[PDB]
Amino acid sequence: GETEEEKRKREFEEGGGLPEQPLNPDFSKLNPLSAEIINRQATINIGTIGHVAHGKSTVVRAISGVQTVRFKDELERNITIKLGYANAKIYKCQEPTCPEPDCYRSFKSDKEISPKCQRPGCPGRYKLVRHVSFVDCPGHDILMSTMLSGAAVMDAALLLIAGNESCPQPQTSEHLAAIEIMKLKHVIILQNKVDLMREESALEHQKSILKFIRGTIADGAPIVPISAQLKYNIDAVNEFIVKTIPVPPRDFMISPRLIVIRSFDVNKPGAEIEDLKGGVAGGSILNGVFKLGDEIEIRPGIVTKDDKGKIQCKPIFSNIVSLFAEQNDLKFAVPGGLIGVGTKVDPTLCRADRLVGQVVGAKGHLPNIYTDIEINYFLLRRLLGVKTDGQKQAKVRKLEPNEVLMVNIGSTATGARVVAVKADMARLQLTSPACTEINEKIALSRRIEKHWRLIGWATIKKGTTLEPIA
Amino acid sequence: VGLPYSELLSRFFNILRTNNPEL
RNA sequence: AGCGCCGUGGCGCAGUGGAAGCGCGCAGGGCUCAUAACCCUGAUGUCCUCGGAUCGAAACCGAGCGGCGCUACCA
Ligand SMILES: Nc1nc2c(ncn2[C@@H]2O[C@H](COP(=O)(O)OP(=O)(O)CP(=O)(O)O)[C@@H](O)[C@H]2O)c(=O)[nH]1
Ligand SMILES: [Mg+2]
Repeated sequence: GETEEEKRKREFEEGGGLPEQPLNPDFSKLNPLSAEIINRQATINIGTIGHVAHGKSTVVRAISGVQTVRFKDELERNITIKLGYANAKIYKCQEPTCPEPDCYRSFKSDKEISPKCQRPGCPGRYKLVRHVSFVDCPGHDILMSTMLSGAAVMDAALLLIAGNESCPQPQTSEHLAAIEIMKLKHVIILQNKVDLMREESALEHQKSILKFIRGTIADGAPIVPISAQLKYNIDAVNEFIVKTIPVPPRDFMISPRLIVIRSFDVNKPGAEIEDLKGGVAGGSILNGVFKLGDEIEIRPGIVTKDDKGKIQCKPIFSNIVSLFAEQNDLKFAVPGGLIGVGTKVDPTLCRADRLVGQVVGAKGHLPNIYTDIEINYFLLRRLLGVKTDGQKQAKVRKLEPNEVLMVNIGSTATGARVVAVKADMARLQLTSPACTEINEKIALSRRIEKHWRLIGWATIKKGTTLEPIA
Repeated sequence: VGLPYSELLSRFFNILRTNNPEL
């Protein structure tokens, strides 16, 4: 006669709960899968790529259980501009007797260390191998900077293909090539529709998907039949994530940095402002451990235009108040994931798509803002995303001086003008400020068929610096 | 190697046949 | 989540501080040899819940039901 909530409570108590992180742990010995780290933070960022109207948030929800908002009335149904997120934990059964394929089970972040095994007949307990964060990416042809920024964030890929539709989906190929651009090679192919399609169509679609990916950079990509609503073949997904995808080399030997993609103003309506919260910027830490209590500044920050037309860049110093990750406020931040940094940054600064694609650095470093950048660029032979009805997919043209091109340096979305075009090198003038940290793998897109279309890749080799104003 | 892909497909079809014999 | 807006007689509007409203609908009747036009009378209301002051409240206000416009997804 025990209520379900008290049952979940005794499960949480028996599972060990969620222990608080130590205030100052020895950071030399902390590996990304330590109990102090992995029980309360995701360490690998997995992103879903696919064509529109195929279902990516639903798949992650079936994996994890955390919903991806889907806000803004009009965007409740069609497409979402900003990235959708969900927390997932990979729990593996410790009992060897139960079959390996169903040992894996993906749970919400609200779960404990050692939850009971839900298979009928198994008293054993699960072990949390790793927490994984899910950076969902828009899969539409208009929103192109967002998916490139998400790819700059994410570390593992899940490609989504429909079964009953046409095999050579161009949006998926564009996404796959975009991931190929930035030194990311772990992609898992996931067939969304398996219930509504036949047995021989299954082999036909398998063969088509195999034939598509033969000459691209990724060669050994696994394929898995999944279903977003039937809630099946989820354990094998976690198995593939565990086995195929390792942790890229990332430690604390590197200087701290941040890359903010989403802005969040914490201003609860109706309640008195005497009890208010700060401004939260959603940023990935690709390098450097962060802790409660720091001085940090965004480099481009305030972008003002004077009476003479010159652009003045005021970096925005801010004292971080908290580092929200997973479910609980943490004391140390584990790099290699999106954490919500809540700081004293003015709430209006975090309201709209203002902190979208912007680099941030802790005090003790000086990232450099650039206004004219020298890039080295390489192109593909054909455009990706165009549906020519049976004729020679649009061939890529060579660049022209004084044209606007969307030059996505990591997460930044910049419309640059071209100054000089060489065979491999070019110079870009940016009215929207951009910053340089080390190399910053860049993506390039242009405009022919209205909406932006990817063309190739670029890497910064030089630039013209603008000193931040104190 | 897509050999470990047809197996999950077989499992999915078998689950469908057991759960939904009408289809 | 909050800020402004609202509450049919079937419908859109109007007064709402003294008790059931207009016009369009529907029914019936009149005019015409006959129809439409025109002219009369109707039969339809818990004018969204709980309450208040008041000889009075759909109406004036408040502890809420429902739906819009707006800020807008507010970790
Ligand atoms: N029959 C079937 N329908 C599915 C499946 N997966 C998703 N859908 C349907 O796709 C529709 C779109 O869902 P949604 O996840 O919001 O699309 P989206 O991926 O966010 C749009 P974009 O790809 O551009 O980001 C849903 O109605 C869902 O029922 C599936 O496996 N089978
Ligand atoms: Mg989305």
